[PDB]
Amino acid sequence: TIFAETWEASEYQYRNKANLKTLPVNHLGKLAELKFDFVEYKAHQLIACHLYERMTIHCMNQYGLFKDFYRPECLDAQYYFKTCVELNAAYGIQKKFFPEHFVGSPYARPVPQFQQLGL
Amino acid sequence: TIFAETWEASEYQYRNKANLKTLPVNHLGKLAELKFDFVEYKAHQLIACHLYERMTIHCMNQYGLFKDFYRPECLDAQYYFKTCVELNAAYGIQKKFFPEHFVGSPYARPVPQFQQLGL
Amino acid sequence: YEDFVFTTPYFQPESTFKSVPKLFSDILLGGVEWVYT
Amino acid sequence: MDNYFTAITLLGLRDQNLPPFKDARLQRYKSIKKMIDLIETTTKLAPPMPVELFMLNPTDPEWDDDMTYPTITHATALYKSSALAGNLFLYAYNYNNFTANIRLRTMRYLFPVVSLAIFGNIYWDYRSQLVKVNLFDEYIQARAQELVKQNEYLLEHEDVKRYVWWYEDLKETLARVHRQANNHKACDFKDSEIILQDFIRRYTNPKDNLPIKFHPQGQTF
Amino acid sequence: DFAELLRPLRSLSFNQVVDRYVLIPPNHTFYRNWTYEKFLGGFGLSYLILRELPLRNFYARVFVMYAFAAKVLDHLGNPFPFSGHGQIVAAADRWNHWDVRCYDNVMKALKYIRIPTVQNNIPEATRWYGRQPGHLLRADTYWIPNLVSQRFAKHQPAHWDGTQNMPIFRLADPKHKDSYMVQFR
Amino acid sequence: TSESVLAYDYKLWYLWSGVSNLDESFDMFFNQYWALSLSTSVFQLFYAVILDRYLSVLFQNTPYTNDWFRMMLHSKETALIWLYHPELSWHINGLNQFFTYFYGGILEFVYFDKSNPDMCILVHTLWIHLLILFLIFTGFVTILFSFYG
Amino acid sequence: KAPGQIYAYDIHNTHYPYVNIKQDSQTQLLASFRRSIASINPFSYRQVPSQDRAAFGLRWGNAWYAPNPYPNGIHFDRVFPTHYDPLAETNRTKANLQLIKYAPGNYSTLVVTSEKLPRPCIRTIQNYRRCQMVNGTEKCNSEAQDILAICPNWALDHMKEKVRFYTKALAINNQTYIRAMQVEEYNQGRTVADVAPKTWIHGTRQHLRPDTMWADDRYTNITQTEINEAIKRVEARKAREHEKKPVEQANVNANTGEQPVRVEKSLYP
Amino acid sequence: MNPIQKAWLKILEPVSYVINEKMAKRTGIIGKLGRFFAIGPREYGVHPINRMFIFMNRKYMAFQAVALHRYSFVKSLTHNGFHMLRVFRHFAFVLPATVLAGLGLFVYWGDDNKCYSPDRFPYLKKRAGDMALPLNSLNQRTSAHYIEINAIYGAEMMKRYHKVWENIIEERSKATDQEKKTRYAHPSYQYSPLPVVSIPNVLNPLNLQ
Amino acid sequence: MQNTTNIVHVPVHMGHTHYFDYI
Amino acid sequence: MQNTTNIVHVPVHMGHTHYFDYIDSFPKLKEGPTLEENHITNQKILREQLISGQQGLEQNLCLRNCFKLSQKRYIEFCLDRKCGGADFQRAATILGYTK
Amino acid sequence: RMRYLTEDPAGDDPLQKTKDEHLVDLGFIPKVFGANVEVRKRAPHDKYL
Amino acid sequence: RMRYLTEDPAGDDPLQKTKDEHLVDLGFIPKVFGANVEVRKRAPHDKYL
Ligand SMILES: CCCCCCCCCCCCCCCCCC(=O)OC[C@H](COP(=O)([O-])OCC(O)COP(=O)([O-])OC[C@@H](COC(=O)CCCCCCCCCCCCCCCCC)OC(=O)CCCCCCCCCCCCCCCCC)OC(=O)CCCCCCCCCCCCCCCCC
Ligand SMILES: CCCCCCCCCCCCCCCCCC(=O)OC[C@H](COP(=O)([O-])OCC(O)COP(=O)([O-])OC[C@@H](COC(=O)CCCCCCCCCCCCCCCCC)OC(=O)CCCCCCCCCCCCCCCCC)OC(=O)CCCCCCCCCCCCCCCCC
Ligand SMILES: CCCCCCCCCCCCCCCCCC(=O)OC[C@H](COP(=O)([O-])OCC(O)COP(=O)([O-])OC[C@@H](COC(=O)CCCCCCCCCCCCCCCCC)OC(=O)CCCCCCCCCCCCCCCCC)OC(=O)CCCCCCCCCCCCCCCCC
Ligand SMILES: CCCCCCCCCCCCCCCCCC(=O)OC[C@H](COP(=O)([O-])OCC(O)COP(=O)([O-])OC[C@@H](COC(=O)CCCCCCCCCCCCCCCCC)OC(=O)CCCCCCCCCCCCCCCCC)OC(=O)CCCCCCCCCCCCCCCCC
Ligand SMILES: COC1=C(OC)C(=O)C(C/C=C(\C)CC/C=C(\C)CC/C=C(\C)CC/C=C(\C)CC/C=C(\C)CC/C=C(/C)CC/C=C(\C)CCC=C(C)C)=C(C)C1=O
Ligand SMILES: CCCCCCCC/C=C/CCCCCCCC(=O)OC[C@H](COP(=O)(O)OCCN)OC(=O)CCCCCCC/C=C/CCCCCCCC
Repeated sequence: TIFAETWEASEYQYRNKANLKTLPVNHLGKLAELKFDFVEYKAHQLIACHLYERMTIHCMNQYGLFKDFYRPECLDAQYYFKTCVELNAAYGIQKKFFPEHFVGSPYARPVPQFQQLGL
Repeated sequence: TIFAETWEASEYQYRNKANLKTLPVNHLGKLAELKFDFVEYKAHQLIACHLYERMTIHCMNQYGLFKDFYRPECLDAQYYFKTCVELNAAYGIQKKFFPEHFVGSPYARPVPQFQQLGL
Repeated sequence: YEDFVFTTPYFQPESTFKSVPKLFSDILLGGVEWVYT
Repeated sequence: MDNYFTAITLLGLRDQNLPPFKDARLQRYKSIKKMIDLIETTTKLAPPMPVELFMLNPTDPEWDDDMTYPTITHATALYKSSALAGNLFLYAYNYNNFTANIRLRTMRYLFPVVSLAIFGNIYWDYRSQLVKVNLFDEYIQARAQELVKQNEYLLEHEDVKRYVWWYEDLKETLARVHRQANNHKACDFKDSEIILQDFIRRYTNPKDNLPIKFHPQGQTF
Repeated sequence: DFAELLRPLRSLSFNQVVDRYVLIPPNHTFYRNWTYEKFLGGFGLSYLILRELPLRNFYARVFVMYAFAAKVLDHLGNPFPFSGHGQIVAAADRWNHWDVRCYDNVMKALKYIRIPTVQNNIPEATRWYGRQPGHLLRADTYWIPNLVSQRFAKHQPAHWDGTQNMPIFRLADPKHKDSYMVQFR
Repeated sequence: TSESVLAYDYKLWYLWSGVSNLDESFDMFFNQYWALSLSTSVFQLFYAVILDRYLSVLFQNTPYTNDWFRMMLHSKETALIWLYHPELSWHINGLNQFFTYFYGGILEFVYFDKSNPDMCILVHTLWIHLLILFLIFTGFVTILFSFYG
Repeated sequence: KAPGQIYAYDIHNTHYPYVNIKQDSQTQLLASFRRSIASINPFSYRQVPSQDRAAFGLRWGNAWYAPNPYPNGIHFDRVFPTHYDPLAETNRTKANLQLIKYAPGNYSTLVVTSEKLPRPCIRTIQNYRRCQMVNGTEKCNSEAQDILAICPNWALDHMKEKVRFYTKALAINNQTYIRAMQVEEYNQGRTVADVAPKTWIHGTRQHLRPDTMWADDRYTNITQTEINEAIKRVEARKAREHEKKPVEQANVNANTGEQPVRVEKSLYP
Repeated sequence: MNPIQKAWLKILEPVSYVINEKMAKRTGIIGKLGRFFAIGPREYGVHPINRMFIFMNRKYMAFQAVALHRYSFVKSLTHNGFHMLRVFRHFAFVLPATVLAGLGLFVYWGDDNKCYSPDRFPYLKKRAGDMALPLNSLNQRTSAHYIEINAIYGAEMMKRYHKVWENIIEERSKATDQEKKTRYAHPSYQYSPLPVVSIPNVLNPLNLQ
Repeated sequence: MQNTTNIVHVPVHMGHTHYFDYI
Repeated sequence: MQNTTNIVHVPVHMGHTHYFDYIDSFPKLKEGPTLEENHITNQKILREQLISGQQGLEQNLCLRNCFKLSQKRYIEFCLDRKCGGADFQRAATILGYTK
Repeated sequence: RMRYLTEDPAGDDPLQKTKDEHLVDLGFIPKVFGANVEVRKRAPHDKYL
Repeated sequence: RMRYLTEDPAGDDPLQKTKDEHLVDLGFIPKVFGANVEVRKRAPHDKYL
């Protein structure tokens, strides 16, 4: 689990595997696509996957779930939120049980002890 | 060291590296290119690198080392003999201290003990 | 040894006479791939 | 197939011929298996000698200069000389025009100034190259002698004597080795095993966990 | 005949042998490659005299030049330009590559044919040495900003600090702030 | 990189054949002690062990054991010293192990190329190059800057 | 300040030995003629190198000579499988683009080499050993950390693996020691005192007869009568030795769908 | 026809007699062969390279005459000779300087002729067999001092080892079998005499000094 | 390493025929 | 695995400029003294070393060369043979190799 | 049966597998086992081919 | 200094290194160590770059 608003982009990249995905920060530009009026505090936009969640609620309050919520600005927020929590759950588990897969871990490329050098 | 006349070619090919050279048997065809008469027993032609050695001797007896030994049939025998013992010396060392490099060795891809499978 | 220390575990000389029957394994330079067209 | 010359010698191929039948011919190959393990072990008991004897230590800070080899570019100097000669032919081939036509006076007047500057660059570079080459040749010879007089004493160390005595013992030992029979069995070198074992027992302790002990200046191959 | 090869060594002592054949006084001023220049340059000089043959028929000289080209192509190989290189077998002596013995990468390229492994990659040591950036001159007339800016630049003395790696120029790395305009392909 | 290129060039090959007594690639020690081992002698087996140790020395082409850096008993210059002091094979095999253990890397197996290529730096090759470009430039003039007709 | 000459110049005493490997009359006659005029011939090329002048290699007619590459079965097909056999032809046929590509290193051998560790990593190792032999191991922690920090990781892996290799070779050499120093059943209780005063020559053909009938004149005076009598005596001894025969064992490689054992092959098919 | 063709004639004078008089008219094939390799004035014997130079020499020279024949920048400064207002007088000596610089067109052709090539990267590739190298190859280099000084050092030290090696072999020859098998031997070794045999003491098997 | 590389554990005999390669 | 992949252990800052990718700066980079300042600073050290650091030098140089040998037994031989019977620990204290 | 017994060399990337240097720091010291040199690979019954 | 501290991932091929299963069968049981997580890579003095 991430206990902050920010995370080093390299700490979630693979060292011995091809990097085909990143774990980007929340896309704040999607918040300005909502045409209606809403109140959002800047203190909630950086934490992972939450901004997409609040946007989904705003869209489900202004519109409903039938024939009015089906507009591009609102469906992309629902998709980003559903996708952000799925990737973060997978990266979080991979961080818990496979920390040696990521850059920055000392077990990705273990440094030998001095007794292993024969000096 | 090889204690026989015949060796399995696969036993001298690498398992985890590209195979760019083989350890071929003696080229008996080069023995028919000597124009002069000579006596050779079939019991000495299979042992590694010895045929090229005897041929070099036959050519150094008929001819010498100056202006008459310098013909293609005699220089290729001397070059083959010198090259055969160098390659066989390296393969023999590699077989002694790096047996895991070759096909057929049980250490190239070790089979695990049943205690390591968790059953 | 000669003013030099080389740390190694206790050597087992019994491993010298380890019965290792040779097994057949042939390498085929030129074989099959995963997919074909 | 390592130890080629050793094996060919033990089989007797230097004086006789192998049996023409595979049964005995193959037994004769397997008969030297013991002797190869012995002669290989003897070759790994050589004592050490100072590495700084016929080889300067390449890790010494004196060699951090990473100096290059100064050369003379003969082919470059010859081409530019032939190209300059080509200009003199172009002037000669067109002498009447450059000399009598006033529209080409500037070339007639300044052609030799440009030619001298071209020659100067050619000869300057060749001359400078030649000087640097001589400074390099005379330094490596002078500095080589200073290092010799400095490390001559290493040949007085007793380890040089210990090294030569081991080499002679191996010579006398292998000279005594002999084929005792021609039954195509390991017993054909029955007495030679005792001779070589005495040699190995003379520079090792068989009743140890590792009779052959590792040291960085030892034998592995 | 094996004893005839050692004739000049029996009349000499070991110190005389070393001083004779081993300790040859260094002299790197000779034009060693003149042997190759004379031989191969003779083809061109020979063509000068051969192109003036008094053979009357034009197609008979076509045959002569076809034979002369065959003599050259045994060494040059490919008749088209910018296609390949000629092939000359030369003698092996202690002065082969004498002025490049100091460079390590030249030795590896000429001598070693490395065996690719399953993890198909260049050795990490070779990759690491390859990233230590080389030195690239600042002088550049190919980029028009430097063609203008370097006319007002002041060349100041670079006082030697005791090293052999003083980056008094730019570095041959694509990510260098003074070499990003250079295309590394 | 992008630099000057020639139209026609020659590549030399300093081949280490080992069969030519005309150059320094001739292994005088190997051929003498080999022929010496063919004749019946009391040291006949000793000379064989020597030759086998000499081949294990050629097999170790390390920075401290190679002809490129002109090391003793590995370069063409010091090939004759083997004839006088064949006992130094053990000193070499040990020396290379000392520097390899402390100041060297992993012992890797590679194929040692005996063919030693080298581009011959010639004068007449650039003359041929200029002539070819001179023909190319004249065609540019013959086709586009010819006003004689 | 005379140029230096190599040892090969004193064997031939000339720089112009017109050595051509092509054994055709036209070639060897022209070489003998060219070999005689090399002193006053402008079209003369050297084949013996010197300090002042390089040289050419061995000549093959108008072209150059190089030995046939040592047979190598490795090849790469382009259009169809050729089944290249390096032992089926004397000289290796040229490689056609649409037929075959041969393995690299026409003239190459197998050697073992090692990379040279970085200079700064070497200096940290020298300082550790120096502080070790002077101040002891327990007072070299700072010098040990400099190694782990300054030496790049690819070097620490090499250093780590060198120890495992030499540990492996150390065992492989001691196992040979054990097999070599093992006392066989035919040498139990025998010491240097039971050794004979013999040298290598005493096991050669002059002193020790080989196991062949025509090595010397031992059996040259034997008649058919003496043979028939000997055939009767050997058969007599076989009346007591043929009584025993090893029993037939089971075939470990009976199942064809099982990895067979690389058992020693029979002498004859 | 030129002098070099006439020189061939005096050398080939007897050869011409054999082909043109005897072979060129004998009969059959010997005639067709002799009339084909006849000797005489060259058909289409012109040399286009010579002509290419003559044409380009003349065309470039006519340009030199124009570029070099300019009114002086110095004389136009006084406003007293032929030039009062010349707003581009500072361009008068550009073409002359550009033509005089053309004399170095071939002297300085290519990179190797403008500098000391052994200090440049392309030289390393040519000596490596026209092979691609990493750009930092000029820096990864072992000292040339060590290579040459060590090459001399090893030999000067071997001449001194040869003398030490002889004194050791001599002192050992006068040693007893017991001394040469226990000195420098392992402490745990117990000496047991071996049967005496005849083994010569030969310094060099090859009859060398 | 060669792409068409396979390790087989049981014996096989290959045909020595031109233009074809098979067991 | 991307071929142009590199693992860096020090911070780098990449320029966000169109058509170009490069390292424009290094975080917390301090500009040290100029080449001329270091030149003047070094000359003061070399000048003192030339005037007051040349007596008794021949002995210290021999000690330094002896300690550049491979094995310890060869160092003691060098000290006793070349340096006039010096002691290993006493010479190491002069050279500054002792703790 | 031959293709069932036709394997490829080198297996998979060991770097994608659990490290022994990591298990130590996690609290489990792995035990080093030797290679099983006595097993012979064989094909199953035809029904499983 | 940055390129001195610029390494590549995965190092060299592990299958080309000495195996632990082979040392056990040779008579040497290897000991398992832990990762050295406390060392920080640093570049040497400028003269060595
Ligand atoms: C398949 C590809 C093959 C490629 C390889 C082969 C290439 C072949 C191309 C050959 C083209 C060049 C010709 C080379 C010579 C071959 C013989 C020849 O010329 O053709 C037959 C030629 C006949 O011409 P033709 O084409 O048959 O028809 C005639 C035309 O119809 C009408 O007659 P014309 O007189 O009006 O026409 C003149 C004719 C022929 O004119 C000539 O006579 C050619 C003269 C060439 C120069 C020779 C001297 C060069 C300097 C020598 C320095 C010696 C250094 C060593 C000193 C000793 C110490 C080591 O054409 C030319 O001039 C061609 C010149 C081409 C340009 C050469 C200069 C270009 C320089 C540009 C830079 C390039 C740098 C490389 C240059 C390398 C030079 C070494 O024979 C003669 O002309 C006989 C001349 C007899 C009297 C000559 C007396 C000596 C004169 C010496 C020069 C004196 C001037 C000052 C020199 C000062 C030097 C310091
Ligand atoms: C008073 C009147 C005179 C009375 C005396 C009459 C008697 C005179 C003869 C005796 C005196 C001769 C003086 C020189 C000593 C030569 C002795 C000798 O044995 O030489 C044999 C000489 C060399 O033997 P080689 O070792 O086999 O080398 C030739 C191989 O081809 C080489 O093969 P490679 O692959 O090993 O090498 C390739 C070669 C490149 O070789 C080739 O490309 C040629 C390949 C042949 C053409 C390809 C088609 C194959 C044809 C085969 C069938 C030919 C049959 C011919 C049979 C002729 C029998 C003799 O490139 C090089 O290796 C380096 C060559 C460049 C080095 C520098 C050359 C300097 C020459 C100095 C010239 C000085 C004279 C001025 C020249 C003229 C000025 C206008 O063979 C020749 O006969 C060469 C013929 C070349 C034609 C010469 C035409 C000019 C002659 C000038 C005569 C004097 C001035 C005349 C003025 C006119 C009014 C009088
Ligand atoms: C739709 C139909 C159309 C389709 C057509 C077909 C399509 C094309 C198919 C292509 C097939 C593949 C091509 C071959 C593959 C291999 C390519 C290759 O590797 O090239 C690398 C090679 C590397 O060069 P690069 O990478 O381009 O540049 C890097 C370096 O700059 C290069 O080295 P650098 O830096 O050392 O050079 C410095 C520079 C130094 O230059 C200077 O500093 C100043 C310039 C001085 C010029 C002086 C000229 C030399 C003679 C002067 C003597 C007279 C003096 C007059 C007064 C001078 C005033 C100062 O020197 C020069 O390069 C001089 C170049 C002179 C060229 C002439 C000037 C006019 C421009 C060319 C116009 C004609 C071509 C356009 C055709 C358009 C047709 C539609 O490329 C070449 O430069 C060579 C060009 C030729 C390659 C093709 C050869 C094909 C083989 C068969 C033809 C053989 C020629 C026979 C001609 C016979 C005529 C009858
Ligand atoms: C000791 C040895 C024994 C000696 C004793 C024997 C004595 C016998 C002597 C016999 C003959 C001697 C020949 C000379 C006497 C001539 C008397 C006469 O009546 O002739 C009239 C004669 C009649 O005209 P013509 O016959 O119809 O045609 C004459 C020419 O063919 C073409 O005529 P043109 O007028 O068309 O040529 C013009 C050309 C003439 O060529 C030159 O003279 C080169 C001029 C370069 C210097 C320009 C000075 C600019 C003012 C700068 C002020 C500060 C100066 C500080 C200098 C410090 C130096 C480090 O100058 C130009 O190109 C004008 C444009 C200038 C460039 C445009 C931009 C200028 C401003 C740039 C400012 C940059 C500043 C940036 C930063 C500033 C911050 C403060 O005109 C002449 O002047 C003849 C000159 C012949 C060439 C002489 C030089 C030969 C080259 C020798 C090698 C170089 C050594 C000298 C280098 C000097 C310093 C660079
Ligand atoms: C001075 O003012 C100027 C002019 O005058 C107005 C110009 O014309 C020009 C224009 C220049 C030109 C049109 C010439 C351009 C020439 C170019 C581009 C190069 C020409 C290249 C060739 C013709 C090919 C030559 C090939 C070779 C030399 C290679 C093979 C070697 C050959 C053929 C010669 C052998 C070499 C030797 C060293 C031996 C020399 C032999 C002799 C001297 C024998 C001579 C024999 C006789 C009988 C005279 C300029 C630039 C100029 O500045
Ligand atoms: C009238 C003279 C006109 C000459 C042309 C005018 C311009 C002159 C420019 C002069 C520039 C001088 C700069 C120095 C260039 C260096 C040349 C060079 O290095 O040559 C070296 C080298 C010396 O050999 P080494 O002993 O190994 O080297 C020792 C070094 N001390 O010289 C050579 O390469 C030999 C070849 C010289 C040039 C070619 C000779 C042939 C000339 C062809 C024309 C002659 C035709 C007649 C020949 C007669 C044949 C029977």
